[PDB]
Amino acid sequence: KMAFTLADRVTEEMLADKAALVVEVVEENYHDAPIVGIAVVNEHGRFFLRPETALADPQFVAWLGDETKKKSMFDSKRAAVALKWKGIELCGVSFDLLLAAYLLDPAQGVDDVAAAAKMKQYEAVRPDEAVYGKGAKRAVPDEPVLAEHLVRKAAAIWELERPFLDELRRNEQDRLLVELEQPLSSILAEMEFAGVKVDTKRLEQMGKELAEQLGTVEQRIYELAGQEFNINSPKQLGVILFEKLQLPVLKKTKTGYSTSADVLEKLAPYHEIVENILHYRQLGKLQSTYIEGLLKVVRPATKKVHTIFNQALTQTGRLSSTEPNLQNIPIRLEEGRKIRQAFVPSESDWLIFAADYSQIELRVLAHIAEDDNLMEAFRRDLDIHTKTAMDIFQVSEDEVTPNMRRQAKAVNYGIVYGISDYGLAQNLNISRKEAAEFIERYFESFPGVKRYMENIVQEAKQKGYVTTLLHRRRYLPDITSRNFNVRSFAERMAMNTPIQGSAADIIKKAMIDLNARLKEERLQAHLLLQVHDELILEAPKEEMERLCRLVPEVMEQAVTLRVPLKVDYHYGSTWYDAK
DNA sequence: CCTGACTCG
DNA sequence: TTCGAGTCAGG
Repeated sequence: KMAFTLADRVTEEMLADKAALVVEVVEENYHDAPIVGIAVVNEHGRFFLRPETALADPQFVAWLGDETKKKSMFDSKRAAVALKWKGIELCGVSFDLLLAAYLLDPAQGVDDVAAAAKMKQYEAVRPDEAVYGKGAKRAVPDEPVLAEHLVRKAAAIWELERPFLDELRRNEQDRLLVELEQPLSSILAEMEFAGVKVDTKRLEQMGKELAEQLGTVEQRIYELAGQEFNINSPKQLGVILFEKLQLPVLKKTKTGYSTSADVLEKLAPYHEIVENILHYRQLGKLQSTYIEGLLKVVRPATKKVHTIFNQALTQTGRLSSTEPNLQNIPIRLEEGRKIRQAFVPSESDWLIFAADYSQIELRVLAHIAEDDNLMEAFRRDLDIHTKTAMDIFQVSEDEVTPNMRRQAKAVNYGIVYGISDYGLAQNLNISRKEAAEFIERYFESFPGVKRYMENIVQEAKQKGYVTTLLHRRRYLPDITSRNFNVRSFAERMAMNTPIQGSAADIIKKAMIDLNARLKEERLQAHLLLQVHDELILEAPKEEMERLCRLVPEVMEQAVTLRVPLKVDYHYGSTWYDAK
């Protein structure tokens, strides 16, 4: 039972200086999406307002934009961005229930108020999916029903604020919420709304040339196979490779023969077709995802793409990026890398500026493990891959070949991801006996790291969770499973999450610090993207000199570790050229 | 819808 | 039998 006022005009008591606020955007992608209703709960009552009314009411808009009028919300970024597309500013958000729930336990996958309410046994609100339905049945219900849902969500936020803040504090996560994630949410809202401009003429031309090349590679594959088939079908491909051409079966999955890139690479001594097939699938992914998929989400009038950074999704503390994902744009092979030529500045005589942390996960490892030998390598800035090579190959620096260094690189990151000798041998296509020795030698060379890996798994067993530098947590209830596979997965998460998660913490704080500096110096430069360990900005060309100093300094100084942090940077006329 | 394959950190 | 994401085509 819950009384509320279904209001048809705004009143003074609706504008109190503390309220739970709901600004409901039901489309998953909130860019330029309709606002279907509004609810306010405060000391004076519970109210529902129509958007057309309240959003045209100068007093309500003033209240929204007034920083001293504090609002508690769930997913404030969604409301903030949807409001931006209507030219309205939302300020004063002092508590975000989505982010609070996310910090308390990312595993719960909270993405509606009812799901957060569940964490505190609060049942006086329905799941969104219950009210709106799913798939083709999805629809906004009749006003009375909508109104009650929005009011119940606001009522829930109102009552849940203190219980959530109280638990965050005993978890040592209250500052993580209010000083890191909540400020970052506003910064991400700005980035999403600004968007990134795309050179569609260039993308469309690339797509036309790619179609041509696909056709050619395709026919060559059929010629080598002696038959036509669907190359994009791992099932049909498997019949061609392992039945028709009788190539060895190196791996099976639950569904059948594996045709993974790793397997096809290993088959190259048997038949040249596998190299053609790998190329074809590369080209096809470029076409389908980064040409076609990208062109579908460009807003035709402004030629911008507006990603959504999911801030409350990953288990480690990272962001993700969707519709489109701008955190997986090709870079490692030159053919794919050219896609980046189509990401351009939003203004004339602006440039793209890209700054990345060098080896942040390995530096975080050095810090947390307190390994003398690894800390000293970074403190002296020795090449960490060449150093590991000297140890795992047992040679002097002058004897380290480029291939040995590449193998050591694989050992250095593999350790951070819990690699076994099997995985390392498969990765490097080397002897498993050898791979096991690489690992044995690594741990003899970096005994602090070995101790850290043992200790963190013990900590996980004892506490039930692991923590990052800035007190993010991930629970690991499988860490004591009797099942080898299940327990092993949890142990590798114990090892890896504090590293990936602490690196996430660091770059998040850098974004907040950087944004502060940019505004302080009245620079026009602004953030466009974050890609886990790098930040991409655009700015008028005049500001490059300043950014060359400002951006890396702010990023290097974000946190102080037991080793230095290092940032590299580049700028140019497109994302491609900022290299 | 899931699986597996390509993409990034 | 190396971690964490999103999108795509095929089935």
